[PDB]
Formats: sequence, structure tokens, C-alpha cells
Amino acid sequence: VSKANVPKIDVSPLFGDDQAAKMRVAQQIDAASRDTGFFYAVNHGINVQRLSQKTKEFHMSITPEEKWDLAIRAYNKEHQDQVRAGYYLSIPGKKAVESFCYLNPNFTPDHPRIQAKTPTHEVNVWPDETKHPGFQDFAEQYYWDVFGLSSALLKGYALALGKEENFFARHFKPDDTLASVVLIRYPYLDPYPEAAIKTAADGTKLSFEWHEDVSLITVLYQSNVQNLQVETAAGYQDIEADDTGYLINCGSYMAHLTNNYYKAPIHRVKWVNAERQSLPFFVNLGYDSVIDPFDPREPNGKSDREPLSYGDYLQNGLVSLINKNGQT
Ligand SMILES: [Fe+2]
Repeated sequence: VSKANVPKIDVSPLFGDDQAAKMRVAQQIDAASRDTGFFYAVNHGINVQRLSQKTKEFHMSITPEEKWDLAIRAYNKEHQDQVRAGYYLSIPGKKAVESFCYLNPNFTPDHPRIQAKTPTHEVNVWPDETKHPGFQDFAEQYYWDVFGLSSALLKGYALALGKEENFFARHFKPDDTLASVVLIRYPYLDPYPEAAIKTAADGTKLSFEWHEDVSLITVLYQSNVQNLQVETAAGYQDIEADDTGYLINCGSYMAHLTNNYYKAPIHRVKWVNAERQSLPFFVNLGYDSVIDPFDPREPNGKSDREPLSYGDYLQNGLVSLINKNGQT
């Protein structure tokens, strides 16, 4: 098994005003997006050691009582309003992974999309402040930190495609973004439950099967344990881990609006029996956001693809991924 070429891109110019320097970052984003589809963003300015420490404290101290109280509908029939946001329980002896998902902190009972009961909008659920002091403050702060990084990355993607730098970012707004953070624990277990390991066609033992992401882009921080593979024409290649950088890739909405010029890379998660964290931020736009598809290969950029509202895309895509790869 060979190793993927995943470049490290200093994204710090994307926060500045040196336009030539932004263009040089954009070129590197374009090159990586047309190759394996992944790159590491470095010099990003986020305190990832505090991110990992506070996430670890939460996963290790939450009790079965609290997990039931936070559980999404798939694990708790009482919580009909929690499809996305809440706790995704492990099943001892059967399912190893457990996770906690939260959405835009601005989604409150007073928010108009919540009042309208619009699909894919939910109010976050949180543990008791006295049992997890400072956790909600940290998690909401983190949402806006990675929102900021993601805004800057979207400027790079726009310039890479020959668009003005706000082409995507204008649709990525704090008041309505459907972006989510998932705090995922992959545990060390001895014996490891065989029901939690899948075998791929090529014999590789997996924790999560091949998929494309449901996102515009995905902005991922992982601890320093190698696990991801990306599909190429010549087979799957290992993505090296780096627990100081953010791993970036496009989701299938980008592939749609660029007529597959920037593909959504197919990737999968190898089984590794090690305690590790996986903290993705899925960059989603607003429910009514529509970007006219274009084709950068054509002089006039003309595309025959239909515009797709981000809300409809997200609703269909989340259901599809559960049905293909299972309830997480
Ligand atoms: Fe993924």
C-alpha cells in the first residue's frame, strides 16, 4: 500500500491583505484539489492542543445516564426533535465509535428557522454545566474559531477557481450556516468487537467504509494515529497523520457546482486498535443557499447542471450516508 501525496499548505496569507500571496496559496489548493483531493492546512492559528484536551475530558467523564439524556432519536425514541444534534452512543460488544454532534449556536428557540420547524435545523443539547464545567463555552468558542478558519479557506477555493474571493464565503454566514462539529471517540478495546470491524473488497479491515462527504468542504482535526485512505485509480493510498494541522477535502456539493472539476474524494477509515479522536467540521451553507454550477474547463464556464438548494442537498445526503454506511 502506497502513501498519498498530501501537501502542507501555509494558509496564513488567506487572513491577510497581500493579494499575490493569496493567489500563491490558491494555486496550491487547486493543485491538491486536482490531485488526491486532500491537503493539510498549517499555520492556521487554532489552539488544537486545548481542543483535544477538552474533548478527551468530555468523552472520558460522561456517564450512561447523561448519554441517554443527550441521545439522538436513533437511540432514544423520546427525542424526536434530535436527528442531527446530540450524543451517538456506542453499543458495547457491537459498535465501538461514539460521538457528540452540535450545530450553529445561534439556533435558539427564538431563531426563525427553528420557529418555522425547517428541516435540518435543531437546537443544540448540552450536558449539565456542573458535571462538565466549561465544556459548552469551549465548544461554542471552537465552533466560531473553525468557522473563521473555514471562511478563509473558502476564499482560497474561490480564487483557485478564478472567482472573486467571496464567491463561496458570501453564503457562509453565522446567522444561518448548517455547519456542524462532531466530536468522535474511537476507543482502544481489548478484545475489539468483531461486529465493529468491516472487511473491504480488497481485504483491508475498516472502521468506516468508502464514502464521499456531505459538505462543501470538510475541515478535520485528528489525533496522531494513521487511519485514513483515499481512493485513486491505482487503488487506496494511506494519508499520513499530522496532529498539528487540519486535513481539508471537498464534499459532494463542491463536485456538483464545479461539474466534477474538484471531485469529492472517496475515502475510508482503516481499523486501528488505538484510542484516538476525530473532530470534523462540515462546512455547510444556509438552507436556501444556491450556487449556480459552472464548468472551469470551458472558456464561458457554461454548465448544464441544475442549481441545487443547499438545504435539499443536505437533507438527501445525510439520509443517503446513513443508509449506505450505517447509523453512526
Ligand atoms: Fe469523510
